[PDB]
Amino acid sequence: TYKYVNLREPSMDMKSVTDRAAQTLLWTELIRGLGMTLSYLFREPATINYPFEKGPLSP
Amino acid sequence: VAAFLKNVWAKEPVLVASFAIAGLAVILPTLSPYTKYSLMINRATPYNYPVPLRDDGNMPDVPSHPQDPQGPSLEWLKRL
Repeated sequence: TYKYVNLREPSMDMKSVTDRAAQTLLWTELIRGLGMTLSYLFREPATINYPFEKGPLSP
Repeated sequence: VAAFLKNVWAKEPVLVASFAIAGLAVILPTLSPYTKYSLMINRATPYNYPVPLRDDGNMPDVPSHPQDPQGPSLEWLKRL
């Protein structure tokens, strides 16, 4: 069937521009999003120590 | 012209904020009385040596004693 993605007209009123004005000017974007999704560093590194450890196979 | 501030602040929100800092910066030094306190201090900073003068008859004011109430009062700042 259908789906129309990335197809949405803007708000264009008094208050909702302040959500798009604080975004560009003071960067509430790009740090709450992209500075937190990188860190996300505390997870365990899934590395195989190849001369000692070995991975799975199949019969 | 009332939406002209609302069809450019939702269109190019960079230089709009510049003109607001172009404003509110020229006007206010002519407004608050905290200025001319800037002038009274910046003149009352002694760089050079205050050389005394010669008496002849008068004496309108200011005898030789420095700790006498003979000159002005800039000592409001220490009380400020």
